[PDB]
Amino acid sequence: VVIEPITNEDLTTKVVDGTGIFDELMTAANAHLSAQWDMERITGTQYAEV
Amino acid sequence: KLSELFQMLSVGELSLIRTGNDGQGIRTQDYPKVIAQLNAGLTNLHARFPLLEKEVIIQQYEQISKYYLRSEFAQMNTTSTEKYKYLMDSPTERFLDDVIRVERVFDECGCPLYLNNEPCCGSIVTPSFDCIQIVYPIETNALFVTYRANHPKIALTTTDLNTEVRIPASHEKALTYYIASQLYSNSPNPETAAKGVEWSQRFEAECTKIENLDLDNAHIAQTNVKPEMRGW
Repeated sequence: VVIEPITNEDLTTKVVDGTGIFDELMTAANAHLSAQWDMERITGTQYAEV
Repeated sequence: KLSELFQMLSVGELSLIRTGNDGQGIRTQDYPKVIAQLNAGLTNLHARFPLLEKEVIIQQYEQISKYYLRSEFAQMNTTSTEKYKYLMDSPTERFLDDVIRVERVFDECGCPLYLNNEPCCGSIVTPSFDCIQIVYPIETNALFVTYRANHPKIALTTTDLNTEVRIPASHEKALTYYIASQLYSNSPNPETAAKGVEWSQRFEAECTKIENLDLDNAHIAQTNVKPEMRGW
């Protein structure tokens, strides 16, 4: 197997929809948040607060 | 137009809520939700203010004594199979079920008649919320009922955004605050329920302001005729 170095770009791409691990985790949490919010269960303020 | 109202709701009032789509326009799937609330708001404004008063002619038939204020008995509505259509509608005045309160009732010549008067056995009584009972109907007569009218109801499945919302620009904010209050009050979240209550209070403040300024020429005094009636 070929191991790759762990660089800064593997954690954060410094973009909201980045290719990093933190960015992907944010996108995944935002997916659940959007799924809940599409059913008028939370307001925009609570969406941003969570 | 309905497009302008939808845009105004999307950006500015229904902003931090799902129905507003983050200020990019109301989605084509949430129309039957803003339209249902818009009909309620228009009905509230048209019942609390005299924004539209209309008359309807009811032709009297020999065998009919209870006349219902439904479009099924209209002269222009050709889709109904009713044998006798006593409502006398015209291309100008169509009677689209937009009746909020039956105020005054006249005759063919133009002499006012009593409404809901018990001692006078010549008065037009109102049995139900949409009926007109004529105890003495004559085949050669016609009524001239005048009522406070509602905005032509916008169908829940309406997709054309060119349907015009006929309200004065002064009541645009009142209607928008009412829509925001109704949409914000559905959720049981205390934080959102407080915002819904605030919108309701602001709507009731706008209505109070318009009442205080009488922008619709509603609370205007009339010439006193009591001395003439009393014989002074």
